[PDB]
Amino acid sequence: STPIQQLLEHFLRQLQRKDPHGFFAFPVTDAIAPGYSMIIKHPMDFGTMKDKIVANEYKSVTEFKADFKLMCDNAMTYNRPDTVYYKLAKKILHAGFKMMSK
Amino acid sequence: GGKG
Repeated sequence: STPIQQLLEHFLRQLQRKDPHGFFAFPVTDAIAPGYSMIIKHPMDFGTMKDKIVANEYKSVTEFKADFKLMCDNAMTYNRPDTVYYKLAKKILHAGFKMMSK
Repeated sequence: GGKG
């Protein structure tokens, strides 16, 4: 486990605590979100991010932050503003970037 | 719409 992986695993646990219901925990399927694979070209979720840390696939916090922002941007694109998913995505994107930029 |  490198010092960079450890940093990223710490950031991921803290980000996942902001999603207590697990809405971002695993990939969104078309069965639960009709037309999702048509609308969202580059899906992302926390479980995929955790796997990428473990695989040593992030070179920097910067590349980690981009996967987090992609996850949140996808939820704000697919879901209408007045939904629980849109609201959480907008909220945790802002609070998560602030947390990582302290 | 979306997830309902």
